[PDB]
Amino acid sequence: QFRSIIRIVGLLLALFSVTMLAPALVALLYRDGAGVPFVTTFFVLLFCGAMCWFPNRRHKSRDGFLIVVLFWTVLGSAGSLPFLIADNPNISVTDAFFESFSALTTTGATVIVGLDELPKAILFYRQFLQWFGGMGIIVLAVAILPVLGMTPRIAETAKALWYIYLSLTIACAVAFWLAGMTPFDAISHSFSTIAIGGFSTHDASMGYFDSYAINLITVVFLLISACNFTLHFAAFASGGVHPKYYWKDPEFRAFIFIQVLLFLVCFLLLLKHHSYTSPYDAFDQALFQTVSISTTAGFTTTGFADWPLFLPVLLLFSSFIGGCAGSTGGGMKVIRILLLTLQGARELKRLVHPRAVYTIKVGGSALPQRVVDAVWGFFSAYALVFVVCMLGLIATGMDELSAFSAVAATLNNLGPGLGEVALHFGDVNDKAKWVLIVSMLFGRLEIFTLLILLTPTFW
Amino acid sequence: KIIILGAGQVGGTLAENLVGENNDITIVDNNADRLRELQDKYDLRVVNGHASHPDVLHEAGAQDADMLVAVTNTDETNMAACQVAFTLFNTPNRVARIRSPEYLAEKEALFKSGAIPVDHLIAPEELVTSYIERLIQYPGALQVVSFAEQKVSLVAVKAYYGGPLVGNALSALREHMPHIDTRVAAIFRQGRPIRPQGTTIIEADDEVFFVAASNHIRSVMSELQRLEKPYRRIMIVGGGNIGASLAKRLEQTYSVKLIERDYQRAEKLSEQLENTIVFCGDAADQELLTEENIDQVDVFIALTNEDETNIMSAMLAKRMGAKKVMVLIQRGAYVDLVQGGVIDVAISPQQATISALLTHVRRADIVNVSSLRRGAAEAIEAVAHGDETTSKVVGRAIGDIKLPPGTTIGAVVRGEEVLIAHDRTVIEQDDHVVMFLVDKKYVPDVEALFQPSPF
Amino acid sequence: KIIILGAGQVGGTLAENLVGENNDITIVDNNADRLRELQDKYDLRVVNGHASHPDVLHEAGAQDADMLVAVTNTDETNMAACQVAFTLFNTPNRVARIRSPEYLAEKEALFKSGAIPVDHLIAPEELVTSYIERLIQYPGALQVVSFAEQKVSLVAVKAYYGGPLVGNALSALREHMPHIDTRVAAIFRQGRPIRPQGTTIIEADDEVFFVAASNHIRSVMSELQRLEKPYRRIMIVGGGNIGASLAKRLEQTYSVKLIERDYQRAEKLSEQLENTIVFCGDAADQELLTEENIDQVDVFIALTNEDETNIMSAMLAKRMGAKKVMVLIQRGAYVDLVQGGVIDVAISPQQATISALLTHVRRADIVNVSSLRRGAAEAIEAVAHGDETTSKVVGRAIGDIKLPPGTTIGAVVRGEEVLIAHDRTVIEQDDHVVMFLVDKKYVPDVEALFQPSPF
Amino acid sequence: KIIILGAGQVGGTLAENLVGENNDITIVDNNADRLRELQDKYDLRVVNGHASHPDVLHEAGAQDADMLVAVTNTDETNMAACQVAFTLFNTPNRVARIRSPEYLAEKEALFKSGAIPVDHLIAPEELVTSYIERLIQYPGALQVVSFAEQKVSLVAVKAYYGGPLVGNALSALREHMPHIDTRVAAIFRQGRPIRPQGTTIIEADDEVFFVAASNHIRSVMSELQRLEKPYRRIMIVGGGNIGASLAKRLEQTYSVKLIERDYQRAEKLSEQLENTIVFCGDAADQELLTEENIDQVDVFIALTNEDETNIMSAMLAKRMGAKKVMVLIQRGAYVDLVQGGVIDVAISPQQATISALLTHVRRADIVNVSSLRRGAAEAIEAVAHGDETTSKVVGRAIGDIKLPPGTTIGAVVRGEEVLIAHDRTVIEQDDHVVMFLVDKKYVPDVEALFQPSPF
Ligand SMILES: Nc1ncnc2c1ncn2[C@@H]1O[C@H](COP(=O)(O)OP(=O)(O)O)[C@@H](O)[C@H]1O
Ligand SMILES: Nc1ncnc2c1ncn2[C@@H]1O[C@H](COP(=O)(O)OP(=O)(O)O)[C@@H](O)[C@H]1O
Ligand SMILES: Nc1ncnc2c1ncn2[C@@H]1O[C@H](COP(=O)(O)OP(=O)(O)O)[C@@H](O)[C@H]1O
Repeated sequence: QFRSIIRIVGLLLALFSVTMLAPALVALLYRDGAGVPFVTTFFVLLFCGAMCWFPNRRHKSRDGFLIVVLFWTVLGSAGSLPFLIADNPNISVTDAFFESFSALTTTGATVIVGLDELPKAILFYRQFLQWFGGMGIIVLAVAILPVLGMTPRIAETAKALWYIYLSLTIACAVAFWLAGMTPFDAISHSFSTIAIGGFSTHDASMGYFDSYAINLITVVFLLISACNFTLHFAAFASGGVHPKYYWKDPEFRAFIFIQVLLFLVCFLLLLKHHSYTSPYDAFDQALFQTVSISTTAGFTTTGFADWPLFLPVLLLFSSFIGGCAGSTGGGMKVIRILLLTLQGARELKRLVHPRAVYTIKVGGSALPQRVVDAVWGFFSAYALVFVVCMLGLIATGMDELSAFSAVAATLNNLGPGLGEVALHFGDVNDKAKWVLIVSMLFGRLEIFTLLILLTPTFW
Repeated sequence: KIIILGAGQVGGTLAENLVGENNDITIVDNNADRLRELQDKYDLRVVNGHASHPDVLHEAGAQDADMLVAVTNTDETNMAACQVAFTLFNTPNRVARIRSPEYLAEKEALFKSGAIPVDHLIAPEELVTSYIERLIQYPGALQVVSFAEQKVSLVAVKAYYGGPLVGNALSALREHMPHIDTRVAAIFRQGRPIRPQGTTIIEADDEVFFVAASNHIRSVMSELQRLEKPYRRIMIVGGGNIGASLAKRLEQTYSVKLIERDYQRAEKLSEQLENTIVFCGDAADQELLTEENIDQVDVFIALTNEDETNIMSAMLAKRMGAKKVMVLIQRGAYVDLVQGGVIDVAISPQQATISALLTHVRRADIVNVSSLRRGAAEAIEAVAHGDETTSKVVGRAIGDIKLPPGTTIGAVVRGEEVLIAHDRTVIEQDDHVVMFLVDKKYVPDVEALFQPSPF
Repeated sequence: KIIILGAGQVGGTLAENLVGENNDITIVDNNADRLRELQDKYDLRVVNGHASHPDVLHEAGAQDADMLVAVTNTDETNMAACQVAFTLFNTPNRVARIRSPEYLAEKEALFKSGAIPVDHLIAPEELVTSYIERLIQYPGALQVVSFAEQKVSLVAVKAYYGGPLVGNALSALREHMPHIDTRVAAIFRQGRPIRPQGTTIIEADDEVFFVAASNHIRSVMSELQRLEKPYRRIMIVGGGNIGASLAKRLEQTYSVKLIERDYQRAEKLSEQLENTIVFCGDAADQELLTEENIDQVDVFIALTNEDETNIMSAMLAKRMGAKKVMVLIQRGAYVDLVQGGVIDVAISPQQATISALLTHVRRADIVNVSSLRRGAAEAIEAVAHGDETTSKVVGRAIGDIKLPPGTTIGAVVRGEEVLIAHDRTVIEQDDHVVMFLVDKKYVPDVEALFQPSPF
Repeated sequence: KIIILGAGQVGGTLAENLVGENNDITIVDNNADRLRELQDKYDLRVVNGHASHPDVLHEAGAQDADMLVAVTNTDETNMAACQVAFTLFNTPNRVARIRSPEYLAEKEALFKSGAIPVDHLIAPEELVTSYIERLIQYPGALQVVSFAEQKVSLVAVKAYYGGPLVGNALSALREHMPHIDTRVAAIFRQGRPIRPQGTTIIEADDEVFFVAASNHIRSVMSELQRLEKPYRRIMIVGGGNIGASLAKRLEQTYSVKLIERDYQRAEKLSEQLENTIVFCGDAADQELLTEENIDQVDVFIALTNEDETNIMSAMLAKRMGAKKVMVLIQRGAYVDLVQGGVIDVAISPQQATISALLTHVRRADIVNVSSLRRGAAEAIEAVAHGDETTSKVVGRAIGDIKLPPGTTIGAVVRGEEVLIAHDRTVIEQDDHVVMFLVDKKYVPDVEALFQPSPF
């Protein structure tokens, strides 16, 4: 049903033009600069939305894929205008599309250096893009269940999620400012610590202030934000119904198991090498770096200077097993890994007792073979996209090991990959920068929503 | 806030109608296939549980949630559910669906207020049977739909060769009852529609659609009942509870021959049914119908389990000489397709219950709310919302509205008074307009016409 | 006045033991099964028509008519069934069956309030399982029945190799509890009975019959529970509503392997049943049983629909190495025939309730009142009627009575006290004497022995 | 290189006894279940395909198949397949299975002369199964098995109360035919074995096993036929394709009462069957058997589809008074367990065909080869391989062999002569020894006795 979509695309980037005012208001609040680009982009986008809101009075499965693909592509290209117009960070069109997509696609990747000495309006709009894509991620993931992903109301949960998503970012900006954080930096870092983005207004994501409390609070609200928000709904609906409503969800149990194991192995390894002089410091930095990278957030508190290269490599692989399915996160949500383990156990039991009926039981209920087949179709598509992205970056002359790290960082919706891409995506080849944008789009779209568009059988 | 028990097949359609302003619906279906289908309807919340168990009931019960509509396939379970509900949680608006019917005989004894069963209103599937009887009572009554809480009623009648409609110009029909204010919506002839005004009603099965207040409709249909020669012989082809109960209710006034495919069912019927010649054969074979005076039967009613068997047997009995043909269609895709000309009327039992229960609904009150029909035509009941100029249609005159093609305004219900649409009339705020489309793909265009400038 | 209702899986059997009251008995089943079967195998009354329409119920009378039995497969119908009777017909003593069991879960707070409709008295057919659980405990406890209002209890125990009974002479069993006054009735060995005083119990599947006061039985069975190592492996071959709920009740304490032939049912079980390994195959093929450690299973329970499949599969699991074998027999002719030695215990859902209820039922005092078991054996509770000399047996001593062959008197109940009837049998007896036959075809002669000279 | 083409039930058993000994095996799975079990075993080559599309045949046999075995459920397809084998990819020693009676009766002579090349054997699974009639013909013929190539035959007879064998000492039976050289292998009494020499056979019904040359067996069985009073009345509880044709074959000489559960089948039988009173009821209910003189019937034949129904009905007719009881067991696991004690003879039609074909055509030479039978006993036909001292058993005397417990040597076949085994006899290399085990779990040890010193 082609040509009935432009109406929504126009109304959507009109909403995004309206979203442009809040950072513009912050620009007029204190005039660091960049006020003109914001207003210019607002008008250009509302005008484009009206041009695309002319085919009206037209409304009638294959369309929804092209809806969400444009909800990320169109909105990223719309968000790529403020960087294009402004003067203080004068960056190429490619770096602008990159920064806009990564801000919106929740991948913490950045291509602008000198964030500290930058107009407070722009580096606010960056965190606001992360917060926006946080809502987009949460709303889309829980409000569209055709691919991957008692039944309550549609809209009442569409607003209960927004209520959790705001009662969290408020309490987190509050705890940050209570820990000695600029209220500006507190809002800008709650926009990005709940959306699991990985962005900061400083070149050192979480090294600008080394307060222990800031690290522990970021860890806490990362664990809170990686958990299935449908499960927080159980803590929201009719108040605090249980404090162990969480522990029933075996996805939560596997998530805490993974986080604790990866933590204590990173801590023991960080002590075998005496990488930090004080174990009270090694504990902090280990827990924070595991919770940051395992949760595909992208925050960094250290430069890996004394760290043995194994620990950053382990964190990159840990990024593969990201957040839970019902929350912001990277690819291969902890539930697909719990399913993989459970199926290995099932196949083991089908060898001792062959003529027995075993079914993949998650939290007491059995799973239809369509879902369990989809989880492994997803593993296959993920792998066969990873390899193509890596070979694409390598083809453009990018460093190979660095290519594999940049791919595993972007397809995982993890902003920083170790290697040549340790703290900036600046000197990356330009074609590799476009292929990287494609990779982050893949990682957000769960490798299926976008690949289908490429398939000939679709068209 | 409404709770229903969509254990029965019908419930889903009722759920579709109810959704709207200040309405919250909960489905307590026994199993999830029907659930997946029903879930697609927008703005719904479903819980999976047995109908009558207190766990689901407590969710309903703890907050009274206004009306509880207990519609279930099994009657004893529906009654037990409605009672466990009330005497656990009061739920004073409770309703029940019993296809008992024997219980319907003693409904004044067990059900009355203060008793343990605690049933307030009973909705049965018997109405389709009564509706079919009404269809057989009026010789040319192809269809009736009701708008604005039964204030205005649209009727679709058929002109049979030798009837009183045949050969008479529409102006003579208008002059035969000078005290009746009716408005002919459209006239379908040989499948194609026609603009009707002062025109001779061609005998080839012209279908005429009246739109008027229910008092006038009840008068013109009774007059057509008096004029048209009543049907004498009637034939039915299914053995079910509907075929049986319809033969029972009709046999006293007409000569009924019933057909059955299950020999044991035929044997069990012939005992129960007196004055009804009960046969044993497929509704398909001509060798039985011709052998049974198919050329002389007046109305051929098909109440088989299978819809396609109804359609085909009745399409064969229409060719062989039946005057009026009726079927029982359980698939809306079929009823929108076959009810045209070759099959005089298809009776969806879901819409058969809904029309009766929905008529009581205080108001549909949606920018466009349609009543599903034979096809490919539609009759909707638009509501005029908006200020004098913020809406396309409020404050202006009927002759000045740019209605979609084939769209004909039939009547306007203002408050509690009904006036039939002359081109002079002007539409006001919150006025119900009863309309008639000839091509239903223009339903959205009418909504856009009635949708004001968005706030 | 007694009524029961149709159709009744068990109810028919509830209609044979309960007819012993002098007052009028009536049984009305559902339709032909109740009438035809009912008339042919039954004695004084009945009835017809589907349930639960009120028209069939008034035949019960309900003018201070004392007994109402609502035997029903489905609960939701049963509650309404009993209610229509009370409201329309007002029957005073009401009883009900609920297998909901969520209602069975909440009925102790709901039904013990008086608000509930009409069925305070309850009877569940699915609480026979608890008896299977008792059988799984108290290892080697084949059966127990109670006479004289549960005053005296006969018990049939099995001696397993490695148990505490092997090798020990009956005198050592008598000395192990010098405070228990029990009476060894008979000992069946390889099917043939044996004189038991002072003999060494042969380990291979000896069946020993105790008769003692309920306190003594409750103490010796707990002592045997303490000595014998409890069961740890249980295998079930039925997916039925009984098998499932038994697996639920057992899975937490034992390791359960369950078998089903219908794949979809097996899948539904593996979803519902946690900690229970649920299989998909015939209970007949050895290629699955041997492959699944049939030689190591402790208790093999057969709960299939068909009795012959239970009997054959369980005789095969008995041959292969199962220690205790249990089956579900729906035909008393089978339980009287196959179940000795090869099949340790069959759970007749009819006799499982009947044995307890008849004992609790008044008065059960006739010249002969028979509680029947498996085999040619018999356990009777004869009543000595007549004056000091008008009866063959009153006032005289058991050693002087010409009792039939193999017949052994176990205990004598007067009032509230029980005597073991050792030697001379000093007695008061107007009063109730508990006996034990080895061949039950001598039941009438004992009636003749206790029947006084007819006037 | 032998090819077997069977989707039928019997072929699987034909895949173990006759193939795998010094020859290559190929089977046709026909896209069925049986192919999976043999493939799991892994000593087999199989091709899946329709019988007989040339594509399957060409791989199966391409003018090099040698022996052909066509086993099919349906006759017309089996015939077309057997001829397709000849004309295309011509094969030799082809065989067909025609279960249809009409073709079998009119086989002469165009079908084998003939355009359809159904060369040589035409094995019908029915006429060989009507050997059940011969079991009624020879009263007290619980079983007969054939060793070597129909040279020495073991027979299991039963001594009935009132028969001619009761009370007579085994030495008198041995002296009653001084010209018959037979050897009683073992004697089962009340389930326990006994050493048989000069011991009076107890009336309670013993099972005596003869082992002798076929001439002696044919003479002693005819003499026992003369002595035992023939069975006048026969009863059958299966309305199947076997039961019908058995009633036809028996009705002329005996009074046959047949039972069926499907009314329409019973009616079709009562039409087809003359002189045979055909009933309509379950083989389980006593109210029909007692009503039909079950206490006076001689032979109770159970030919139901279900094995467990046969077993249970026949255990009930045995309890009620039937002299000889026979069942139709389609599950090898059941027949061993049930055949011993309360079912006089169980006739698995698979072993019924196998025994005839295997004993006739195939000379079993697989070290110790065995015949499946009744009870825990086994009867094997070991082959003595090795020189005077490399083997444990060649060259030595029977009295000096350390045979497993219960193992009794019955006869020794030397080439073309048969010897009744004595402890003083000498064993020669490559001589067939016909044996008899009482407990078959010692079958493997006998293999160790006959296995020569490994090279
Ligand atoms: N080809 C046929 N011709 C006539 N009657 C038919 C034919 N096929 C089915 N029927 C009737 O339809 C009945 C099934 O109707 P159904 O709607 O299932 O019954 P119910 O009224 O209980 O819902 C069958 O019992 C049979 O009598
Ligand atoms: N060997 C077997 N033969 C037949 N049925 C079996 C066997 N093993 C298990 N079953 C199962 O027994 C179950 C019957 O349980 P039950 O609840 O009595 O049936 P129903 O619900 O019809 O009463 C069915 O699942 C049946 O498949
Ligand atoms: N309980 C029973 N009592 C008597 N006959 C039975 C019983 N159950 C099944 N039968 C009979 O079993 C027979 C089926 O065998 P048949 O049709 O010859 O081939 P198949 O064994 O393949 O069905 C039928 O005659 C059926 O009536």
